[PDB]
Amino acid sequence: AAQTNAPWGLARISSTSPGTSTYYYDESAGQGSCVYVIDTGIEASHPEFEGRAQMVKTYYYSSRDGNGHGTHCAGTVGSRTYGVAKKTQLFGVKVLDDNGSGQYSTIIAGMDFVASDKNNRNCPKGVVASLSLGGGYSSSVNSAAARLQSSGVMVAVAAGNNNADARNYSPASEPSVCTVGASDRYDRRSSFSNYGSVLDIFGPGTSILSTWIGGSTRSISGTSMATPHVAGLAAYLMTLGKTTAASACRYIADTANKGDLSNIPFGTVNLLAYNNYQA
Ligand SMILES: [Ca+2]
Ligand SMILES: [Hg+2]
Ligand SMILES: [Hg+2]
Repeated sequence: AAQTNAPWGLARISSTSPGTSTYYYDESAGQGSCVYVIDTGIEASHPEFEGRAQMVKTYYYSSRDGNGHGTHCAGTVGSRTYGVAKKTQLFGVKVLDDNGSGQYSTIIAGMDFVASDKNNRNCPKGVVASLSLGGGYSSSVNSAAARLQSSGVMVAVAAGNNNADARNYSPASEPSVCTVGASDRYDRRSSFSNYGSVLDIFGPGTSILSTWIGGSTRSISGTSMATPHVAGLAAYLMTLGKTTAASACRYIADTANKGDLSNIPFGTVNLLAYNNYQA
């Protein structure tokens, strides 16, 4: 299939070269897989989700996304127009408050929750978890991510927006998970993107158009925007049977666009998510 005039990030992900505008992809579009979006929540009622989204857990008074970025993230994962895996199932887990904040304790609980909950869902093709959040190093937060990963869920997490080494950030510093850095339209590392040996891959994260609360759309930037591209790509490949939850991150890196990025400091991988689609 082909999506003309797609958002830059989607096109990038299906091209060996920057500057294209069509998103090529397999019609299967991730049907059969499930992506948990651990964020501020999801405006499930957004027409872009086509009823493929559901809230399954909140740690606050309401299950609603009063922030928007959670909706944005989910959109990049599997919205009709803005998503990578256009036919995936989305489950929102509200660990962050309407201000976009959350306590380590809550975030951990949210991870333990997905590990369990997945057992009651029908996701024949696999389970993914997308975590566009983080903070200062914590061994417990890291540990929670590792458990989730070991439970059979493909865990994708943002590298952080400090323009620093991701080693001092959690759950970014957890080696067993998939740490995602940001890239811009010109194949440059995103100015704010964290880097370091702990990163596994880069995805598009500068000026990302996607869904927003109130049934609208919005373009924002961050390693937070890149993460969902990877989570989406993972769901997509899983339904294709190319890879499993345990080896997805490595499969993505193996098959990535190599050496295309600029502004990549020595010691950081130079790999860009790539779907390798061939009509
Ligand atoms: Ca890793
Ligand atoms: Hg987000
Ligand atoms: Hg987002």
